Amino acid sequence: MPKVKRSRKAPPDGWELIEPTLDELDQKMREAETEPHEGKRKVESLWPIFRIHHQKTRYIFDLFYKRKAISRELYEYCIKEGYADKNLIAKWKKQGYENLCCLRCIQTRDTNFGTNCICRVPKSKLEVGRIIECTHCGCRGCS
Amino acid sequence: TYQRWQFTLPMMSTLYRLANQLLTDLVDDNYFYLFDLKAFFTSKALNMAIPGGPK
Amino acid sequence: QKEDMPPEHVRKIIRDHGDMTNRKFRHDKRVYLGALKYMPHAVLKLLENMPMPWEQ
Amino acid sequence: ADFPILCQTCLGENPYIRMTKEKYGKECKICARPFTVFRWCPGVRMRFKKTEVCQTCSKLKNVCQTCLLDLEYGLPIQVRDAGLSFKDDMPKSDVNKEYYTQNMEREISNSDGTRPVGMLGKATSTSDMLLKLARTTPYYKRNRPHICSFWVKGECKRGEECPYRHEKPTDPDDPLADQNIKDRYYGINDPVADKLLKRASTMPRLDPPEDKTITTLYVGGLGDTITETDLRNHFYQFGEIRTITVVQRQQCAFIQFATRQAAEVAAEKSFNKLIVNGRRLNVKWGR
Amino acid sequence: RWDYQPDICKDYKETGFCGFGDSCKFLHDRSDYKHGWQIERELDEG
RNA sequence: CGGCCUCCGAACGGUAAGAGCCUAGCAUGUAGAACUG
Ligand SMILES: [Zn+2]
Ligand SMILES: [Zn+2]
Ligand SMILES: [Zn+2]
Ligand SMILES: [Zn+2]
Repeated sequence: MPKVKRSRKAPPDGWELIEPTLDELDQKMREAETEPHEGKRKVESLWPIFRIHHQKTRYIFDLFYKRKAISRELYEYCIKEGYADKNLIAKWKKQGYENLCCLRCIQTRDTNFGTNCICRVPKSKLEVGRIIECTHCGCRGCS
Repeated sequence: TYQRWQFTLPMMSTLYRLANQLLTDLVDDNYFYLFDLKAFFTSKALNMAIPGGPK
Repeated sequence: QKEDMPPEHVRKIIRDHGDMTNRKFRHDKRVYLGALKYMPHAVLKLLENMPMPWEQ
Repeated sequence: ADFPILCQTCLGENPYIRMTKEKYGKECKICARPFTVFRWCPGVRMRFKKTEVCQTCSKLKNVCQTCLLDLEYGLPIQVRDAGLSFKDDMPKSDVNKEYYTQNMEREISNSDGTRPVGMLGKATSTSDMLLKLARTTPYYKRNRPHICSFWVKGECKRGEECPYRHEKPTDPDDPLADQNIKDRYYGINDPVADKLLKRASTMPRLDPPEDKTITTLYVGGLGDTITETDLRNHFYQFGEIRTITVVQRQQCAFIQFATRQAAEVAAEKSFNKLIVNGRRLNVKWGR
Repeated sequence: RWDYQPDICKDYKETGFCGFGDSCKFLHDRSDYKHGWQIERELDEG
């Protein structure tokens, strides 16, 4: 019923206090997944999914790095079991990329002219304040 | 990438013992005297047939 | 580089489309069709990685 | 292609234009066959345009491959043609049109890529009628989006990102609403073109008098920067003048002519637009 | 599977007469009778 | 001291051809859009 656990090895011992958060995030990922596209499909259909993914992996990003309320080996188990996002994290660790919404929002090949989304340009350089909707995530100025 | 393995002789002898069933209990090739690829090539060319070989 | 995704992404697209009857998609119709030329690649790929009965 | 062919309005404003190319992208609704498609970012939050006719389908009539209006003046093709008095025989039926397009591309292959083919040059006497119906500034309302049918019923729940201008939709009772692109290209009953006809028919032009022996022409609004020899050089080699009265007590003039058709040429071409040293004169036939 | 189209020489069945006679590679049969799918569909719609 | 062991099934050729007729689909998703002394 959870993301059934493959490694067969016992999770290290900080799992029990991220336990209910992870479980709940999985349940609402399931619900927002089976959710019907009544005008919320098409371009915005996956707008919710990356939301839940970034949500979870940000949670773990705090609980290992900004609090140090968790063991290295636990958090390793919890990436290898597919909750977190090792690459998203190894970028989040950068200087200008603290809130990068979806790891596709900086894929330079994903766009015809060879750029990123305007989702990445800081709003001060824009000065136009027109609501910015990166199609992929729907996100609103991650940077 | 999962290539180029190196193994320990304990490992190897245990494995050998474990795959003992799907294996040949032969030590050399003097078994396959008139029963090898080249003998078969000659047969095929001469339209002769070894007792237990292909045609 | 090109980077991986959450599985739920594709899973959502695919259970979304289902069997392309809903007038919503209506263009992946023709792209779906054109994808037929490679269906014998998908099958060889799938079948050569099958799970080897000691693993679940 | 090398690049598109469209007016400034359709072409853009920023100094650096960005357009993406796809070879054999879609079908010219004129040549009917595959064309190249170049897609240009028109303006800030303004609808991205794309090339919408074969470059040969363009060099045929010398119009805009996106904006659809002529490239010299910029009025409906029906208008511009008639303003050159132009009468093209482009065939219409399916087989006839395909044969026509094929031989047309064959005949245009023998060109140098500089100017439209055929009567498009032997009709290049751009009449002041066309010059005057020609728009002056870039009517850049063209790159505003559609009517966001959601936002017309209420529904456009995407915030400000309504893909279309969330305004009041035009009552299609207007003849300026449904002009089939193919008909607009064929010069086939363009109601906007009939509007341009009514406008260029009601637009002021100089009037003719009754009797042929009224060969005195009153030019109203002279001013005291004019000379009699300057009124002459306005109306002198345009025929022969017989006399001229430069009324300084009323700031006008009167050319008695030696050829009636010469008088007509000078005056009718001069109506309110004979601008020598900047003064709006009025060419009429005097009393 | 279900082997769907029986082989009912339709010239015979409707008009009692097949031009091929003995060699008609189909079944000479004038029997009207509910098919292998007619009944399924009618019952399920019922 | 002798060993010798073919095969294997489906399609077309068989149950007319037609114009009209009428209506889903299926495709389109566009282009443009007004003026004065
Ligand atoms: Zn983005
Ligand atoms: Zn994004
Ligand atoms: Zn973002
Ligand atoms: Zn028969």
